[PDB]
Amino acid sequence: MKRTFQPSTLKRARVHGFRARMATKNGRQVLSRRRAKGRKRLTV
Amino acid sequence: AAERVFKVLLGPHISEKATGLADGKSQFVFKVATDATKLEIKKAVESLFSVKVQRVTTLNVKGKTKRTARGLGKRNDWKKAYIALQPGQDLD
Amino acid sequence: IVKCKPTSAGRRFVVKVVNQELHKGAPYAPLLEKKSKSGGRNNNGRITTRHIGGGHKQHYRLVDFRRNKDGIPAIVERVEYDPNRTAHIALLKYADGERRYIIAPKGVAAGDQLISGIGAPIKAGNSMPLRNIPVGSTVHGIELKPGKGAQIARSAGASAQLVAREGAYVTLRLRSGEMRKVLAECRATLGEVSNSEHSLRSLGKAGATRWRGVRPTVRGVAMNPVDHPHGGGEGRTSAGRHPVSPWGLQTKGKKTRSNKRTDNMIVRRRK
RNA sequence: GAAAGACCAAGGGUUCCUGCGCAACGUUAAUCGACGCAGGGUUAGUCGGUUCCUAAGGCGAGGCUGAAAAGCGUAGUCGAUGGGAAACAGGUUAAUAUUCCUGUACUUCUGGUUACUGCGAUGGAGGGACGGAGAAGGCUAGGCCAGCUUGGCGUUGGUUGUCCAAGUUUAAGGUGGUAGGCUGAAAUCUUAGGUAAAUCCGGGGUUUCAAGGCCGAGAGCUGAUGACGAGUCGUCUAGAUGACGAAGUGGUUGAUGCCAUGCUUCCAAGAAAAGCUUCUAAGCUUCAGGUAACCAGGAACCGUACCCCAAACCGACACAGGUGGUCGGGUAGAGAAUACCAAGGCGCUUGAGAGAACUCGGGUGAAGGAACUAGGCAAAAUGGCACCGUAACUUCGGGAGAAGGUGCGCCGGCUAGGGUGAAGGAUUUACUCCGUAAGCUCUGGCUGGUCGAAGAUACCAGGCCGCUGCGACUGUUUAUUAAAAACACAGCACUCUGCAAACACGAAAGUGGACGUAUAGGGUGUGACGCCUGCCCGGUGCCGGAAGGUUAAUUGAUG
Repeated sequence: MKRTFQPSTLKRARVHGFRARMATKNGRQVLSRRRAKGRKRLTV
Repeated sequence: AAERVFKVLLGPHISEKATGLADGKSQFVFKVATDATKLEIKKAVESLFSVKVQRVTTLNVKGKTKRTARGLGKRNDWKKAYIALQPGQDLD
Repeated sequence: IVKCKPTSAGRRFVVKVVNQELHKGAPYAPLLEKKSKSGGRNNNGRITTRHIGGGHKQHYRLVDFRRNKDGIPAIVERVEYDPNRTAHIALLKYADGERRYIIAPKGVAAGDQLISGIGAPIKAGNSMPLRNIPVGSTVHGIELKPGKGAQIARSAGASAQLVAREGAYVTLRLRSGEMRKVLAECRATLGEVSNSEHSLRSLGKAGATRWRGVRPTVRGVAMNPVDHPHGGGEGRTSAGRHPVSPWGLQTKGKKTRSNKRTDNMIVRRRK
């Protein structure tokens, strides 16, 4: 019974990583929201 | 550098495995600085302990993670060299 | 042309076009380049043509459509199969090294031709300007712009018939039955394209389509009203609308040529 | 026991090991633990990654385009799931080992000295470099048997034997260039080509000859009078260690491994780029650079513990689930099915009783044999191999394993071969032929006898037939109540589209269609095949046609 999260660190870092977020305008403002909320991680 | 000979070697790692290995072979296990290539911890042993080194092998060690209140804390990842010498010639 | 025997239920209607003058393997490797499939998809990644997908990996063959080399005689080395055409391709060794692929005419074999400004207009395979070919002679691979290369009448067993010369232009009748004013400086090859029995073959089974890179075709009436205007209905319905594209253009008769830049070049439509 | 075994990737992140512990966690208890505390453990030129190269795709100087944000893209430069150097055996432990130790290699780089010396690019050629299927063959691992070594002599008949048990190992690499695969070879002259050149490749002409050449397993020898080895001896605390350490050979069967990126065949026509080989250009002062020899030296960084048919990953769980790839012994067997087992692993973390109804998963069942029921649902049955036989209908392939029937175990008697093998005879004198023989192994054919109720004796393993509806068939679908008659489909027809195509996605640039071109491409309906596919152009659409009425912005006469 295959589930919906099948982990891969490469697909992790390329969809949601730091450089993927800082490549686009909207991901840069994801990081500025998530830094304005004061979060410890901000890249998950 | 004239420095960096005194910064790479961080002390002899003391353990049962290091002791039996220093007795049986001529290999001495040093804790070394976490960015130290194999030849700058070969020149440092040849400079400071006055021996002839024939080989250095290295290994990064992950620091262990301890659980307590306020979460997991990690110890420092450290570095570890095995210094093979000529079969006499034990360093001090 | 061979007909397969019904030893299984899929071979019963396979009619197979077989040519033993075609060359057994190993295409001429300096005239091949890499070609990867699209899936019918855009640079937006969107499907912009339905029903493309899969198929066999194919190299693109650098077919010469221009026949630049004037006055250099080229013998025909061999005739090969081309995955990305319906015609066959002939490999031409020019008189100074220089191997090139062209579209093969009828009479495919190891003979000779020389694309030039004047030479041998009864040899199917010689390429000429349309000025100095006779009127009534069948041609193929016609340029529309001088130096653009062949564009018209180059599928398997296709040709145009040159019907009238006047001025700087020349009229030729296309396979679609429409008369086209084409320039007289632009070129054509004498003859008729090779694999003219291509239209006799029957695929035979559902999966001979899929290994051409053609994905299945689902009809409009099989869908829901959200998906197609032919859409829903209880039971089998008939698309109670007038028949229509999935994007709402009418299908069965409505003209869609709206160029208007090139209408003077077309002196008679398909009639 | 084709895993409940060993292993690699991913994912995890110390769960690994050892001391001390048992509160909590563990569906019970726990002295145990994947749990708590504290220590330790992960060693590389060769295994993986980085580094070199590129695919899909991404990003993209400038650039085109877009209210802005941005989109697309050229040069470029990222991007492996692919391509580019090379290590194997034996020891060693608490836990690492192709990493440490020992022995034996291999690859590549750097600095030297010697000698003769055309060096040089991203640029040109070459190569790398490749599909599906199907087979001969030749080997090898492995298996088995025999011999040989060591031990044994059987708690109840027998067991000094033609008996039993165990062991009978040895790698990479060097040398060899074999079975076998592909192949014309050399010299010379010339040249509108490979966007400059070229001694390279391509093209053309001339002369000589038949064997060159390039690959390529495996056997042999060497690695190796070494390591491993049942065990003996000795020391000390039932075992830890030092030295010594027997036999270590022959025959057969052999792969899904290797030759083999080979060969045959078919259409659906089967990655790029670099490393590598070669050619010159721009230049050098033709010292530099190249090419061999010899000598000395080097090969950085990162990952390595542990789990992967999982209690460590993904499922809120120590969850009957899921999770890519690799190996694969015996006997029966077609088989990797299955059954019993080997190496190896395990007793699935609540048990003890008891032996009611009922419930579940099974076993047998008198006499009936579908009376059950919506319906033979379930069950019961059939089940193999060889031989015999087999209907309608049929598109001539089928139907068909139709239907049905016979033989089957064991032990002998007589008898036909096959394959390995070789005593010796040939000469091109050796990895060669011919061909005796045993031994080993593989199939028969015919007759007997014999035991049981029963011989494909277990597991395993088709039930079949007769009318019809529907859909031609294989395929697909409502993840999680519908697998179908639904969708798809080959085939058919209509209609559009002349290329800057119709068409689609995009305020656009652009891109797909397509590096295709009317035998092509889009849309639509029908759905193999056979016979066919009738009437109607009023409505509505579509196509064409005059040119009369109407008719918009804009004009701006006149009142």
